[PDB]
Amino acid sequence: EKDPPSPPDWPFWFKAFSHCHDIPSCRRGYEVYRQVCATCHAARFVCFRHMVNTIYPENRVKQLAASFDYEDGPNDRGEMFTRPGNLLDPFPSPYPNEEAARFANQGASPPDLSQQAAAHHGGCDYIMSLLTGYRDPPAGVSLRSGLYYNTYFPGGAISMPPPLNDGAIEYEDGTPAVASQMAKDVSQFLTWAQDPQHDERKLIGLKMSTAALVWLFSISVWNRHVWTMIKTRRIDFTKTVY
Amino acid sequence: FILIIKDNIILYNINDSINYLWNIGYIIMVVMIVQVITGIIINLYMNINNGYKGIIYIIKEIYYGYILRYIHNNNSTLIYVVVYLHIIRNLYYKTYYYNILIWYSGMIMLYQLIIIGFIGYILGWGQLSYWGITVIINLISGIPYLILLISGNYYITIVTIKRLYIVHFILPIILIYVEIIHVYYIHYLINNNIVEYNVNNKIIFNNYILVKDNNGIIFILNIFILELNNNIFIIADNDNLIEINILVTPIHIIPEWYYLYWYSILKLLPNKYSGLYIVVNSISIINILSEYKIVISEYKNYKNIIWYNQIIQYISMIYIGIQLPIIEYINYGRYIIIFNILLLIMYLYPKKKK
Amino acid sequence: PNTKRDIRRLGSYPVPPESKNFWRGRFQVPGGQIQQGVSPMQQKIFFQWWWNLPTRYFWRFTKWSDFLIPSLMWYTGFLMCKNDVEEGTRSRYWY
Amino acid sequence: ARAYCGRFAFMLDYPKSYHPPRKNEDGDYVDPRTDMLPKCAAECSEWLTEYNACVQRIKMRTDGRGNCQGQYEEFAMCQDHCIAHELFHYLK
Amino acid sequence: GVPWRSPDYITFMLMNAIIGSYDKKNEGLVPGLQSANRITQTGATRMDVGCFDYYTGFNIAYKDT
Amino acid sequence: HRPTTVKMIDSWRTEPSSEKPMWYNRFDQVDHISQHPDPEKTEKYPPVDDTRKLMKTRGDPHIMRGWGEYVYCHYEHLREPVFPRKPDVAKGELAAGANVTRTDVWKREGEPAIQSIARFNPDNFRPVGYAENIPCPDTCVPEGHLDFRHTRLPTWHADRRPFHYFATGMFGLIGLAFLRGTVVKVVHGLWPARDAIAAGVIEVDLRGIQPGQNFVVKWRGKPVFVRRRTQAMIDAATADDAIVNSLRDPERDKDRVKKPEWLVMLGVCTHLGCVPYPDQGLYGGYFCPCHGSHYDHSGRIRLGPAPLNMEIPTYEFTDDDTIILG
Ligand SMILES: CCCCCCCCCCCCCCCCCC(=O)OC[C@H](COP(=O)([O-])OCC(O)COP(=O)([O-])OC[C@@H](COC(=O)CCCCCCCCCCCCCCCCC)OC(=O)CCCCCCCCCCCCCCCCC)OC(=O)CCCCCCCCCCCCCCCCC
Ligand code: HEC
Ligand code: HEM
Ligand code: HEM
Ligand SMILES: COC1=C(OC)C(=O)C(CC=C(C)C)=C(C)C1=O
Ligand SMILES: COC1=C(OC)C(=O)C(CC=C(C)C)=C(C)C1=O
Ligand code: FES
Repeated sequence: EKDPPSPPDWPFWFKAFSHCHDIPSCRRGYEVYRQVCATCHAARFVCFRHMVNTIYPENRVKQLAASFDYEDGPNDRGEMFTRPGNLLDPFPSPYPNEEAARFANQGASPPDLSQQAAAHHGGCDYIMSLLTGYRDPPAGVSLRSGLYYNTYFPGGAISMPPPLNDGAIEYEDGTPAVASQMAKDVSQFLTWAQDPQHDERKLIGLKMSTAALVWLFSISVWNRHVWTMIKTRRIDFTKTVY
Repeated sequence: FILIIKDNIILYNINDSINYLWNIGYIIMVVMIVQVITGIIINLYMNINNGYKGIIYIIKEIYYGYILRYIHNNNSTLIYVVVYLHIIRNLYYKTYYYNILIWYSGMIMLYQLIIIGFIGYILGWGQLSYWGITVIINLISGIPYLILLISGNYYITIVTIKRLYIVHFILPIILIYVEIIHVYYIHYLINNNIVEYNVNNKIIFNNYILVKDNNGIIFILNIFILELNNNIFIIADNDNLIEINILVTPIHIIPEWYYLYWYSILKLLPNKYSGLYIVVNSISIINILSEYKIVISEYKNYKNIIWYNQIIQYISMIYIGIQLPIIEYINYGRYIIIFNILLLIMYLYPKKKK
Repeated sequence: PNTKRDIRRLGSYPVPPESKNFWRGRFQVPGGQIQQGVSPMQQKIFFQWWWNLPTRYFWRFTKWSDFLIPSLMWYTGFLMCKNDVEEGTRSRYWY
Repeated sequence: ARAYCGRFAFMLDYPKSYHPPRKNEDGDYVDPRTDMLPKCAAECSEWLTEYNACVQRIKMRTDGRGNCQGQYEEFAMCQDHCIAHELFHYLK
Repeated sequence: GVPWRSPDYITFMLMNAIIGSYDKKNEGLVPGLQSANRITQTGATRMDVGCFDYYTGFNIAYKDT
Repeated sequence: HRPTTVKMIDSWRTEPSSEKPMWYNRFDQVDHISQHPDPEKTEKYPPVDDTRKLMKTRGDPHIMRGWGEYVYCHYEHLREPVFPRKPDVAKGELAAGANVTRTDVWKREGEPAIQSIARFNPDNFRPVGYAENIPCPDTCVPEGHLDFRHTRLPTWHADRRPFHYFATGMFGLIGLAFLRGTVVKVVHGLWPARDAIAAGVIEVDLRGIQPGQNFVVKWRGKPVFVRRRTQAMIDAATADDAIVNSLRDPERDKDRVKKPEWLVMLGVCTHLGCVPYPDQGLYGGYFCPCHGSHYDHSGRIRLGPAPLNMEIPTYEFTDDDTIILG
């Protein structure tokens, strides 16, 4: 049959050549991830220090990390202890192994969301579409308990409960908390998490691309100059013109 | 070597009537050097232990590591674009009729390149690369015990990566040596012109041809810089950023775009070996397309109708490869393969006299 | 190298080692020629690109029009296949 | 390998202004997307008629076989393309 | 070059003298390989055969060029 | 000649040229090459004004048949038979090569044989209409084509050297900037990574410590004991500060502590690396239980197998209640 429905092309700010990741949206996205997605997903490759001076100030990131409890060790007696989190810790993981996670989601495994913004065709658009793509099942399709219909998931039936409900959280900045906002914001944040160096890449790219154009014009004038010698010569056999 | 350089760069005479399609080769050589350098530098920060996390660690922790990661991936796409365009050119101007030795040296580099690329994507430890080497290794499953020797285990594992990585490190240096054998024949067996005959219109290389060749390479750089930093064209499949799970099969086990012409051949033919064999035919028959001719002519600068239908056959097969294995695409694709053979036969056959 | 008559040299001075390839591309000019030229420093270096612009693109598009009929047959086949795939999927599935 | 394909900003039709989401009688903000659903369904009426037809054809079948997922996925893809063109204008 | 009345004309005469002249068939008391003229000496060494069968400098002056 | 090959073979499907010439086989034969008409002094066919008036061409478009790519050419490499077909030179057919030597087409009735064979020199045959058709170019730049005469600048033009060298220089200016940036960024990647820098330097918050408490911070893989020292502890080390030179490793407490209240030391026994435990030993300092080394309240070895004093790490005080290790 056909491949999973292609996600629509959403007009995110960062899609233009000279545009950045909107930090205000990324901040709200962290809140959505921490209060909704984190219950079942983990971001193993996202560390708190990645957000310092980029999404949140250093003191704020300390408070966020300290809110969680991690298992460190061993101590001098060879035992494992629990400490508050630090800026060097990865984002907390809800389940200890993949088998524990699967046992808590009807056998389904909540994928790590570290690179999910670029792990599906459509990229960021796939996250926005998926989270806003839950619908009543098509006629003739009946879904068991714990199975929900979504137009963008391959197959149509996803084991993830519809995660975004209006009023689920209160944004610190006062932005109205509606399902579509949370989607736009968590998609933004996960896109940032995938490649936190996105803005450096695009600012240095801007300086390279523009410089390369000036470079093209210099080598072109040079090419035009030296080849004039060749392209305007006159070879005569029985004729002479000066 | 300075005298050698002067003989092959400064006092090297080339016809003044060549187009910009005679600059493609210069670009291959430059982009090839860039791929070796970037590869050696990436390896400074990553090895074979766990590529998935290693690529993440390069793009997030190394300073300007993102540049190295994306250049090495995108410059591969670029290498294969320029090479494939270099072949299309050589077919159009039939630059194999009198310079077969140059053509043979090039084909050797093409074979080496096709192995270098396949194995680089398994170094990323991604789902689509894990399950695409598991499906290409099982084509030599007929030769007894050979799969086990290559893989090093009964399933693809870190053991398979530790060994292919050495082939990926070393084979490019050998390719650079064959590039010298290629430039050796080109300089002895003079290059072909846009005109079928040989004319006294040659000019030195450094003062003219290198200035023009740089205008070309800088044009391509402008475009490659835009892709390198903004991904204007999707040249890398997204499913290689999914951690390897050996239990779940990817949505589609397809190669990278520059192996979709031989992936389709393998998915269209009904017998596995027939497919393998038709993939040998594609890379081998093109090396004897002037051998059976008997007329004093190089079949050059005609309308090249057969050439055009061949270039389109390649593009159309790449399309069928992207598509899922739907029956209607398989039937139409089998006709495109039958058509390629007839077009190839037309190149090969000598002509009788009225 | 060029033909053995073309690369045959009139002079007895030895071929310099750095000019081996240069003198393997020698031609025996028959009847003579009078080659002339002017330094690019005393010429217009971009005008000829403009002067030759229309004819260059006319003679390019007239040659590339040879492939029109081939191109149309291939696109007709592309459309037929696309529609055949869609109708086949709707027939196998799609109640 | 990457989340998005880059484009010129003139090709990226970003909302030029922001219209706040409507407030309900209760006072809770109503989802802009939910309000846009009926309007975008009308824009995709042709596919919706195809889906509605399927529903009635499978309703007649006296066996239990028959689904209309294929036609629903075409309608949904259409309704969603419509939403994408105007939803971010109501979102901060 | 320079016109007759140019202040630099004598300098150009001297430069013409420095270039000098050389003929393989009239080398003089000093051979080319050991000539004080730098052009002659380096030329006489090329390929162990000499790259100048004959050469001479020239300095031609007119009223305004 | 280089390794080369010619398809000079006896074909099974294609006839030799002597049997089926592919050229328009009408030639004019002369007694001596000088008797041929001169192309340069021969009037050519009248010029035309429309491409649809250009004369017709003697070639046969369908000279070759069979499967294969289209070609029009006059010649092939095929071998000729021992007894070639006699050419009809009376009607203008060409006689050259094998069809002259291995045939008797050259024989005349009464002419001396030496004279007869002389007329069949390949130079005595030229295609009909040769002098009226071959283009005799006088230049490679035909009238109406651009050349240096038209592109030459006016004699009052300004020097174009200064700008040319600006352009070649700008190619060098931008190139060198790209090279600097490339090289500098590659070497920069060898600098300790972002994760490595973060762990390396560790700021330790001294707020909340109580006098006499010892805490351990893992810094660069090693235990770093940070102990607030009570006045009794400080005085104890000060007392041994006078008995210096009676210690295995004579060091004064002032040279081991930046602030008397705070002792930051690496907790690695100098004997065999075991980690000492605080508030243990004979000096109430740090006792390594492995082999029995006793250190004082300043970390100086006072008894045991250990040879040296516990090392003082690189650390500064950011403020009064914060240290930075590294
Ligand atoms: C979807 C469509 C699929 C279609 C599939 C089939 C397509 C077949 C297309 C080609 C055949 C068309 C029909 C041929 C009828 C018979 C022709 C004949 O007797 O020719 C004599 C005739 C000689 O006349 P000529 O004018 O004097 O030739 C002058 C030449 O310059 C010669 O220059 P030279 O004087 O230097 O001589 C060079 C020498 C060079 O010869 C050699 O290198 C000799 C060794 C190789 C060829 C012969 C042995 C091959 C292996 C046989 C099996 C061995 C089993 C051993 C088992 C041991 C167990 C203990 O060749 C010759 O002397 C002439 C023979 C040329 C080679 C081909 C001979 C076999 C023809 C049949 C080909 C296969 C058809 C398969 C059909 C399958 C079912 C549909 O040749 C020609 O007419 C010209 C050549 C035409 C054929 C070119 C073939 C190119 C190479 C590829 C062939 C396969 C292409 C398709 C493969 C597709 C899948 C991979
Ligand atoms: C917070 C808003 C989120 C986000 C951004 C995502 N989820 Fe979930 N999710 C859950 C389960 C069990 C699965 C796997 C189901 C299976 O596919 O059968 C998923 C899957 C995802 C994906 C991947 C989709 C893909 O095609 O694999 C993504 C991108 C995703 N989720 C994002 C379960 C849950 C929850 C359990 C109750 C909660 C809460 C969330 N997800 C929340 C979020
Ligand atoms: C690693 C890939 C290769 C590189 C580095 C490369 C390099 C070059 C170079 C520099 C030239 C001379 C400049 C030119 O005319 O463009 C050239 C010529 C040529 N190459 Fe390659 N090449 C490669 C791939 C191939 C392949 C795969 C083939 C054969 C299918 C091939 C066949 C030829 C031929 C026939 C010529 C001569 C063209 C003419 O007659 O001038 N090359 N190549
Ligand atoms: C013909 C030259 C080469 C080509 C065509 C080639 C191709 C590629 C490809 C396609 C990738 C996958 C990129 C990705 O994961 O998407 C890869 C990975 C890699 N290559 Fe190369 N390569 C070349 C030479 C080299 C060389 C000489 C080295 C250095 C020893 C090297 C080192 C690496 C490394 C370490 C990786 C894994 C990191 C990565 O995924 O980017 N390569 N290569
Ligand atoms: C995943 O990587 C690859 C494939 O996966 C299906 C291929 O088909 C192919 C094509 C293989 C053959 C045998 C033609 C290559 C080279 C490849 O890189
Ligand atoms: C047989 O080798 C191949 C080529 O060279 C002739 C191609 O042109 C192509 C087609 C290339 C492009 C740019 C469509 C591919 C993929 C190929 O496999
Ligand atoms: S290791 Fe401390 S006493 Fe020996």
